[PDB]
Amino acid sequence: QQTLPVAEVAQNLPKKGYSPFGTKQSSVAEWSLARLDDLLNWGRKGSIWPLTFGLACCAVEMMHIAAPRYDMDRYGVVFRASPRQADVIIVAGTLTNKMAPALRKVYDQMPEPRWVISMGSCANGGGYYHYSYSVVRGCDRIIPVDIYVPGCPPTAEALMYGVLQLQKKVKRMKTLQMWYRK
Amino acid sequence: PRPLKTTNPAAMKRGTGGRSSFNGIVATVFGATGFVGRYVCNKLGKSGTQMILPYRGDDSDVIRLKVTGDLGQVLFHFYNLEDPASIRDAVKHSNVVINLVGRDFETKNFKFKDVHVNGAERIARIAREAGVERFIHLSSLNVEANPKDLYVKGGSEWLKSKYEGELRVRDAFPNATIIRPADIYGSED
Amino acid sequence: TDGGPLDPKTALARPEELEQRNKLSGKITVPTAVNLSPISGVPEEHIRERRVRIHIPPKNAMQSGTDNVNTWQIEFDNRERWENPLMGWASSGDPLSNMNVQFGSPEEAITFCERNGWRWYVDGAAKPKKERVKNYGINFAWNKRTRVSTK
Amino acid sequence: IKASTGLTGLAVSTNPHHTLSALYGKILRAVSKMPQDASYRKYTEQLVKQRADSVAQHKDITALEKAVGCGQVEELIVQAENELILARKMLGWKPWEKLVQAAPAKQWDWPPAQIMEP
Amino acid sequence: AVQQVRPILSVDREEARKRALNLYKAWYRQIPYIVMDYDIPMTVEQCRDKLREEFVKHRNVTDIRVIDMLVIKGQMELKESVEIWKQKGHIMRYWKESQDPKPTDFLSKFIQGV
Amino acid sequence: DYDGSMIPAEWYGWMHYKTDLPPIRDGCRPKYKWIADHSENLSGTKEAYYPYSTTPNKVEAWEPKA
Amino acid sequence: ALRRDVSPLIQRIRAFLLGREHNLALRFEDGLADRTQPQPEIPDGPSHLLSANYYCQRDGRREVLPPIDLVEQQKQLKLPTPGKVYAWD
Amino acid sequence: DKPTVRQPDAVARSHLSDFGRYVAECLPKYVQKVQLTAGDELEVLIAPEGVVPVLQFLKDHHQAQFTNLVDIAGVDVPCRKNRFEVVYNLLSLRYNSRIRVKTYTDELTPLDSACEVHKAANWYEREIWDMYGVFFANHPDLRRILTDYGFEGHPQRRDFPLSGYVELRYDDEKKRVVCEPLELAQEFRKFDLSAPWEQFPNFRNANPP
Amino acid sequence: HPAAHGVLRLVLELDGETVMRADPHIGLLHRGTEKLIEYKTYTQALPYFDRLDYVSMMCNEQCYSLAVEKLLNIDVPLRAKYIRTLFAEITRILNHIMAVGTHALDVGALTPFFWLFEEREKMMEFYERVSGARMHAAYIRPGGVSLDMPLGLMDDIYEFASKFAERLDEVEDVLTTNRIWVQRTEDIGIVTAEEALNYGFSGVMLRGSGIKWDLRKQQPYDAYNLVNFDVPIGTKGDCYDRYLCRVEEMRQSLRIIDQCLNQMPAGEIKTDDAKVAPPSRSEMKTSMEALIHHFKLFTQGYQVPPGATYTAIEAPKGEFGVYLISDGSSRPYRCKIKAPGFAHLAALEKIGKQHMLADVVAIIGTLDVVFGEIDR
Amino acid sequence: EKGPLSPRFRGEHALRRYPSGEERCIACKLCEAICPAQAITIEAEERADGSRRTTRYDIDMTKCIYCGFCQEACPVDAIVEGPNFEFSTETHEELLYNKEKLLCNGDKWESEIASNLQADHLYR
Amino acid sequence: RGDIEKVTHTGQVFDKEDYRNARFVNAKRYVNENWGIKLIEEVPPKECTERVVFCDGGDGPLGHPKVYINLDKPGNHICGYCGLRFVKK
Ligand SMILES: NC(=O)C1=CN([C@@H]2O[C@H](COP(=O)(O)OP(=O)(O)OC[C@H]3O[C@@H](n4cnc5c(N)ncnc54)[C@H](OP(=O)(O)O)[C@@H]3O)[C@@H](O)[C@H]2O)C=CC1
Ligand code: SF4
Ligand code: SF4
Ligand code: SF4
Ligand SMILES: [Zn+2]
Repeated sequence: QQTLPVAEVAQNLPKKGYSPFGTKQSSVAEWSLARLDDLLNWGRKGSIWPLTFGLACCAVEMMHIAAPRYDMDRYGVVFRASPRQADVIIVAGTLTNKMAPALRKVYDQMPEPRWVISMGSCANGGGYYHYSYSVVRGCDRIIPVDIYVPGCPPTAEALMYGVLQLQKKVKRMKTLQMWYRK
Repeated sequence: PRPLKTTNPAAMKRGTGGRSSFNGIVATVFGATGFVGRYVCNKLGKSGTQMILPYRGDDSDVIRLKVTGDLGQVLFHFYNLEDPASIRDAVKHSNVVINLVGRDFETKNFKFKDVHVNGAERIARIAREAGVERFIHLSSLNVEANPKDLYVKGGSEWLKSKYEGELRVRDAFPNATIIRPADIYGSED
Repeated sequence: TDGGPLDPKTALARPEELEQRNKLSGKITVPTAVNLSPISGVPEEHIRERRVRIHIPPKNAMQSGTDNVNTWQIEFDNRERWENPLMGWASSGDPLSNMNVQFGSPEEAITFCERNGWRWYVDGAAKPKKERVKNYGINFAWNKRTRVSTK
Repeated sequence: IKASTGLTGLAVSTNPHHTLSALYGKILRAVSKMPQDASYRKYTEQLVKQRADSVAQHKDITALEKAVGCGQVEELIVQAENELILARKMLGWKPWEKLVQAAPAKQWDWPPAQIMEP
Repeated sequence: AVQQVRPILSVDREEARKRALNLYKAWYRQIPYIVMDYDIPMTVEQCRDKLREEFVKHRNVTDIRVIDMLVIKGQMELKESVEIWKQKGHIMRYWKESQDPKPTDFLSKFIQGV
Repeated sequence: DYDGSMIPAEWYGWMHYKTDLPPIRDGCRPKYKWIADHSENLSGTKEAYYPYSTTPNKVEAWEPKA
Repeated sequence: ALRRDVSPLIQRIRAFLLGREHNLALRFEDGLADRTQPQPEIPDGPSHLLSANYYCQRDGRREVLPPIDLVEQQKQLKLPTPGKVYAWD
Repeated sequence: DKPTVRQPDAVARSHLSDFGRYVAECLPKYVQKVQLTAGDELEVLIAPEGVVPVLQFLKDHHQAQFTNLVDIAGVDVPCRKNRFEVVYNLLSLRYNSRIRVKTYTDELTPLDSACEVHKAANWYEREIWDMYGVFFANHPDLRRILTDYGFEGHPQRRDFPLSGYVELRYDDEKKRVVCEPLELAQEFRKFDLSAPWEQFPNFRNANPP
Repeated sequence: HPAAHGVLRLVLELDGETVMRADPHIGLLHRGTEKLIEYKTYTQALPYFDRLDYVSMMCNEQCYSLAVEKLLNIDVPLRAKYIRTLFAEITRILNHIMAVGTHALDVGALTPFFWLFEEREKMMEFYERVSGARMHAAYIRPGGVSLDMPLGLMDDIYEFASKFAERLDEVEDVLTTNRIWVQRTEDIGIVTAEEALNYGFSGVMLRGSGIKWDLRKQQPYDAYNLVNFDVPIGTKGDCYDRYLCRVEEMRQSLRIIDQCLNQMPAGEIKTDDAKVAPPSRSEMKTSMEALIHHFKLFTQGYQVPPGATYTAIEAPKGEFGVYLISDGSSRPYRCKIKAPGFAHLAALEKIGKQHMLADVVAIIGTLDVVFGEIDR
Repeated sequence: EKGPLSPRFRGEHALRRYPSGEERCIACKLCEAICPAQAITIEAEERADGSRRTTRYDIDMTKCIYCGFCQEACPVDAIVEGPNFEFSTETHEELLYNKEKLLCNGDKWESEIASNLQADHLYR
Repeated sequence: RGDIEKVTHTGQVFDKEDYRNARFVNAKRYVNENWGIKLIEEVPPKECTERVVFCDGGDGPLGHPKVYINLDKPGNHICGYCGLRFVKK
């Protein structure tokens, strides 16, 4: 595994910079799109609206992320009810067969760009009920998953770390910069 | 009697055919994000195929295909159609290559010359170098050596490129299969 | 009975409804050889292909205890398994292969198998072990070969 | 008079002495119709006398409840309203008869599925 | 080899035959509503065949009690389909569309493997 | 790019209040030669993990050539 | 001094609003117990004795007997109630 | 004298024993057997027809007053001929006691619903029908309560595979979730947790024929 | 729908806004828990009960632990009782905060959710500090709890309790006497006493309507013998008094902790029997018998004598019972689990009849249904 | 700022090793047999030097429930639930740990695990 | 890259023609470098005088179960658990 740089070696490395695309763009047009691409990502990154799914006993720890101790809202994360206004879905709990068509539909109704987070073992791979006769073995069978948060339930910080991974994943989208090459 | 390319048991057909099975086919679907690709990829995923899905754009478009297959049976590989070093990486382990790359119109970076004839040739030429056993290509049904226009003064360029791309494919990969559809439909079409 | 009001439902019911209320109390006769395959919900494909082996679980040769072979059992055919492509686990599409049920006698086991439409075949019940003498004194015998050279 | 019963949806009873007396009177008539040897007839007939006399013996509901225990007078009525239903219903079932269904073999055996050696 | 038992719904095969036909009525009446209220590819004629095809599955059933149970379960689905509690996916579940044909001939199965 | 996962295991306990003693102020820390330097959680990266079976195949196929 | 709390004036104002003297919910290092504690010396059990401790007496599993049949165990050998009356009212 | 062994509650045992006999006289037609469990809990084994009568008797009789019906548990035992057993757990608030009533039924034979006596059994009976497949005659509207719509079979019978026969997946051709024959990446690994040496000798000779 | 808690599917029959019929379609969280238990050793099945009634974590274990003990016919040490009883109350205080916290959100009030979930966060540090998990402790076990409390925990348990009265008062000021709160609850969902008994009701639903019943008092099973506390009763059987009962239960539970913390003795944590409870690790490394028993208790588990039992407790939601059957093997033959909410939801058909959505949403909260209980 | 936690916290897994460097695990398979989720798969073989050891040790973190029974059953403390709780990935496959991944954690987290065991073993 | 062809201590590696290497084109193959077979081999044996000695893994309750070894034979003797070697001279 790639280990972190030592202090002395890191003592020379240049400051990272904010944009993951750097300021090394050859042309003006490319550079403007790169900077303009950051503006989109800065927007979507800032305000990520979950859907308030809350299926099973991960759902309780999905409340304590909104509790004052950790305060999801500090990061611009605001819970919402309608899937139209919701941007992210946190599938937290055991997605049984009876639910499975309902999650698919609710996910479909969510407008793009939509990212899915899988909370806990139940939604990751079927978890403790993996072999049950009425459990979908992981929600990735039904909807694409963008971040997997392990745990049972994941700690509140663990989910917070998951959300920040989604911000970083959002931060590095190349929606515009890849249109130029296309 | 066609020789068996490799006798390693791990690379042989196994199972009942469900998602956990294995066809012994390691496909590479160029242009899986398109309209046809959504349906080709899913049908492969049913059988148990392992597929590499190169994608030129942002991952968001192609991430939806991960549901089609099973764990470890779908892999994405960013690639640029012009760069052959990118393409070799995605075809150096495959038994089958499927070329669903094309466009109904031109772009600022890709004219019909670059996509249908030069691009498709590059995918086929690289495939032969790697040693892909099979290859599949798509082309229009009305494809002709020199198609005459009917209502638009320059409306036949798309077919001209398709015909020329068909030949170069057969030039680079002589045992390539060619399927010539006509007016495909059925959703997202 | 006693004065207390009569039930409106039975008191007002037409004679026809009381009659079918009687024969639904019924106690009709039906044959005892039945097949519950239609209602058991098994996929039809399994019922046609998979045999069931009535048998006593085999005693563990590496132990002397026996109270784990005091039952009859059913185990289905040993259908295919294969290496998992990703991690190499064992994989199978054989739900019934996981199965096991216990019974008191083969007659019950056959009765259960017939009632569910399974095809069955019984392993020969182990005959009760013949009596063995197992005397101690013969280990020290005057002219017989049973005399032990060790101790 | 009790201000409130203390239980939601249970109303204070006017003349509980009369209502109980009628109910116990009705029960003994329904029970009378049952065969004499029926053990149920012997018990309720014995019981209802012990409740019935206390209802007439005491004229103060608070004293009545102590004399009988077994809850408030309102509940005493609620109980009495049941054995009418039971006693009436049971004149139809005739439970005193012999066992309707002889038990099957091994139907109450635990642990199950063991070879039995004759 | 006969035994005394408690009937389920009917006392005679003729009554059982009578009940089963009613279940066919109610389904056959209901197909036009199911097509409208479910976003599914199948048409009325196709579905009306599926009703015929499956009532034929239980062709050899003889015991009245078994026929009663099939009609109890058969009726339960119809109420769950007369209502739209069953979702779009469940209705099409009667066709097994996803599962592709498995050849039956010996030579094809052998080549395909177990 | 600060992450919660950049904290090396030396200070990790002190940072989550598992102990009141920083690594400098405790001598119970080991210094084995096989310990590894810290690393981030590397996901969506060319340096990420990917599982693989750790057992060589068991059945050997007969070689006709020899 | 030791607590990061708002100025004296606001504390009076906050105290007035709540209608009661306020105890700060937030936990401070001084109130709690130290996170690195001495190690424990958990006591033994009643049956760590070195003698007269035969399992044949202490054990409970081997003392349970099958269900008792009430009707027969008389034959081989105020009205009754399930238990003691309670005033649930 | 020995702390580990649980101390039996004799006073509660004494009352249940006598009242256990009491039921046997009042309901000879139905009560097959009465037994006091090792947990000092009373069990009343009744014939299949005596469900509604016996339940009514316990709820309405002065001495019983088992007003509160707590549970209806179903137990599947393929060994027995009437494989399905149904257990009612009743509570008597006035007398502060619990009693159990058991009955047995076959795959097909219906079992008289007790919604009347205690209409708390509206859903419990629905569950039993769904999980095991025991039909309850005269029920208001019997219907599956737990399993999926159109789920075929009855999962909690011991003769039902643990993982079921069919999984679910999303098929982008059909734009809906589809059911396929089951296919597990890793099988359920059995473990043979069978002891070769009997440990509880008290039950070796129990239950003579 | 947010108020449905992601499981419930009420197929309402709306005549405007008033509900004429409610069909609680259940089973969206059926995970065949009770069939998996039939395949798992008794110890391997303990985590399943943390999942049932997932807001009352250590209360479900206690029900399972008590059941196995009755079949095993063993007794727990004195110290373990107090630890159990202490954590039963802490769980009860947790659960009622969720009920009050969740119920407030359904009505619309927001602050009580956050003012209480701040205390809830502190409480689940004690779970984390003894068991190692903030939820699903898997701490209570048939032989008694699995580890001794950490040194110095009890000081922090006191510190939380000493301040918890103030927190509950502030929420009470904003909620109890609020004119709007009363209107959203008063006379909504009336449960007459004779109706409740017939329905299998229990817990606050039973005591909401004036019935004096509490299993801790009637059928005590732990240190509840050795403590004294009151029981809240409601006369009107509506949502409002039931709400008051929950708040009052949180006061009394805070009283029990005052007695547990002072009366805790010093002694062993597990029952001595190493054939039911694993032996100490230090003894495993040293003595042959300890290693054999450790080996067998974990691979094969312990043998429970054949029999059946029904134990129940006063779980915060209601009466939580487990009808456990043992066939003499290492695995349970069948484990039926009473969900206190099962009876409660069966009665939703009538209680909320002739009411509109704002009332039905209120009723759903006061039924106090944590799904997973209802869906085994 | 983050935490607080306690030394008993159950998190990501890790195979420890002796101070010599030799792996502690001896493929006794108690952990596999007790795992409620059947999340553990072990295949053992007589090593070249003749020591009982694993050629395979896989944990399916999407099936584990972080119960902690594995670390209680291990007779040699080979498997432990390390302090780490920040290991969310972007792919399902990366959540299936094989022995090399588990061993790497046991080296990255060695210092902190050895400190938790010392401060906690007496209770356990 | 290098890691693809590296052979793990358990002795497994994908053949250069095996397709399963495809999974590593966008990821890495961590092969642990601290092979236990060599580190234990590095530690020298312990000379003893008594006829039988015990190894407990070195740290009592934090080590492995106490096992006793008999040193009568000439060859240095390995501990089953920890792999340490003992010898009498
Ligand atoms: N009606 C029909 O569809 C018929 C089929 N065909 C041919 O079948 C093929 C697939 O059909 P269809 O799905 O409808 O086509 P689509 O336009 O729907 O999708 C084409 C795919 O090829 C990719 N693509 C296009 N240009 C490039 C490029 N320069 N470099 C890399 N990728 C590129 C696209 O990737 P991305 O979108 O991410 O940029 C896309 O995934 C087409 O080539 C078509 O000519 C022929 C006659 C009729
Ligand atoms: S993963 Fe664990 S905590 Fe989350 S819902 Fe499943 S059992 Fe509950
Ligand atoms: S923590 Fe529990 S579920 Fe997870 S691997 Fe260990 S034993 Fe298995
Ligand atoms: S219990 Fe410990 S020693 Fe045994 S196989 Fe598991 S990790 Fe290895
Ligand atoms: Zn050693």
